[PDB]
This record gives sequence, C-alpha cells and structure tokens, in this order.
Amino acid sequence: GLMQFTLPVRLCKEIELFHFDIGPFENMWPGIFVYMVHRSCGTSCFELEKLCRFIMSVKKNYRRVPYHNWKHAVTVAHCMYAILQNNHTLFTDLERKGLLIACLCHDLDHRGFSNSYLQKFDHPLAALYSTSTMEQHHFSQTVSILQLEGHNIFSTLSSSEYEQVLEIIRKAIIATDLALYFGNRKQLEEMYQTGSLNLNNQSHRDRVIGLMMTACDLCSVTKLWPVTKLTANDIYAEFWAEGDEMKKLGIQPIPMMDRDKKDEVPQGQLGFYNAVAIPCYTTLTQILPPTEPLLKACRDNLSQWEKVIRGEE
Ligand SMILES: Cn1ncc(C(=O)N2CCOCC2)c1C(=O)Nc1ccn2cc(-c3ccccc3)nc2c1
Ligand SMILES: [Mg+2]
Ligand SMILES: [Zn+2]
Repeated sequence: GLMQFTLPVRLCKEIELFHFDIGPFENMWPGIFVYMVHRSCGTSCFELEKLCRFIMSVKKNYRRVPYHNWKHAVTVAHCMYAILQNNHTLFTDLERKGLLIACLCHDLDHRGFSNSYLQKFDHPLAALYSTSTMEQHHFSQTVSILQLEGHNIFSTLSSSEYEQVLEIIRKAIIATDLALYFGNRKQLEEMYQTGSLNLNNQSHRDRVIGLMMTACDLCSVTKLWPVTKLTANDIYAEFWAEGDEMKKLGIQPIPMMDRDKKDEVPQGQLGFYNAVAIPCYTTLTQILPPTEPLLKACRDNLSQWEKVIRGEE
C-alpha cells in the first residue's frame, strides 16, 4: 500500500517530458510503467501483485523483433502517460486505467509484418480477421492474458465499469491500425473547424482517443534527433525483412520495404512526416493544447530529415 516506485532523479524529472527515452536497461521498464500507472491513475487502481504479473505476461508475449517489441510497448505507454498528465481533468478514471494498459498491449505478439503481408502470405489470422488483422489479434491476446489466473487487474471493477474499460482498450488498440487514422483525423479536423466537437459525445471521445493512440504509436518522430534516427534503423530492419519475404512470394515490394531503395529513405521520411506525422500532432494540439511539445519535436525532426537530403548530414 505505502510501497511507492521511485526512479533516480534524472528519470524522475525527464519521465514527465514528451521526449523521454526509456533507456537501454530492459529490467527497469516494468518499474517505469508501474511508476506511470501510480502517478497517472493512483497506487490503489491496481493490486501491485496482479499488475506485476500482468506486465510480465505481456512482456513474455512480445517477440524479439527489431521494432514491434517490448521496448515499443513501454515507449508508446510513456507517450500516453505524458498526454494524460498534461490533460489532468479531461479524462475519466476508467480512461486513465484503460489507455496505459491499451498502449502496453497494443502490439502484443507482433511478428514484424504488416496486415498487407499477412493477406498476401494467406496467414490464418487474415482469414480470422479480414480488416485491422494484427490489431484484432493484439486485442484478442490482451483479453487472453487478462483471463490467466491472478492476471485480472480489473477484478475490483463493477460489471458495467469492466465492460466499459475493455471497450476503451478494444477501440484504442484497433485505432493503432494506421489505415484507419486518415479518415479519423479528417472527421476530427471537420468537427474542430465547424465547432461540432463535443467531448461529452462518446463517439467524439472515441475519435479523440483514437488520434491519441496514433500520436503515441508514431512518437519516435517526437524524440531527440539521435533517438528518432536510431529508432528509424529498427523500423527499416522490419520493413526490409518484409520486403525480402514479398520477393520470396514473387511480389515486388513497395520501395519502403525494398532494401535496394535504401538511398531514398530521407525523401520517404519527408512524405511520412508531411502525410501522417505532422497532421496527426497538429490536430491533436488543436483538440488538446498541452500536447504542443509533440508537434514542436515532430517539426524539429522534419527539419533534420530535410538537412539529411541537402547533404548537411
Ligand atoms: C518513423 N516512423 N514511425 C512510425 C512509422 C510507421 O509508419 N509505422 C507503421 C508501420 O509500422 C511501423 C511504424 C514510421 C515510418 O518511418 N514510416 C514510414 C512511412 C512511409 N515510408 C515510405 C518510406 C520510403 C519510401 C521510399 C523509399 C524509401 C522509404 N519510408 C517510410 C517510413
Ligand atoms: Mg500495431
Ligand atoms: Zn505500435
């Protein structure tokens, strides 16, 4: 009960900032996550024994892939922590509980391959889940872990509160399908500009939570340039392995996944920042003004990729 988690001073301070990097010490990440749950949600919202056992089962169900791994899960949870702590009063008690867990679980059992590769390979998961294939899998894996003996961190919630939190988690995890992001952001942009945006409207909150999930998921673009650049290497390690596997199916991969077109990465980053990242953090800042540091960091990194092309690095 009176057992707090305490980080060393540099982490205690920097964990509050959007651009925090959780570091290379894997064994500190569970404690970093519990710290964030305790400060974001309260020391009472989960039984520590049940939370610790849930965290370690989630960790075990992430694979040893270059990018879609346990570090990504905790990284995405930290960005959500930073958003929630900078928007104290905008979110319900159940939303705070559900969203940190959603972020931890959002890529559970990722194989390092896109929905598109699963469909072209004809993976069983593509037959079970026709759209948002991996994201429906990630939610299914989250529910499976919640149902292990002594893993139900939501046990002390009412039947109503329990169905609500699992509903928040399902929507949040599905929203991490970037194919769904484009239409979600357009609708939010329309609603904000016509002044029809209403945070008491559940379907409006759902859309705002969805954009938060995209923002947290893409948060490598909001880090210090060396973190952004080094994270990009892990992203391309997976893209290019998928491209290799496309070539094995006798399919020319898109340039993004073709290690032969390594040369064009800088321009591909510009397209990504302009088409996906900048619009995401722009709309998020309009709806939630205190998330502006994410947009500022993203713009700083866009400027770094522009310097790479101009041969200044
Ligand atoms: C930084 N960041 N963060 C998350 C993601 C991301 O999208 N994820 C979804 C898939 O799962 C990984 C995260 C990225 C990213 O680099 N995106 C992209 C997106 C589109 N591109 C086109 C090219 C490219 C084109 C031509 C030649 C060479 C490269 N390169 C890119 C990188
Ligand atoms: Mg994902
Ligand atoms: Zn992810």
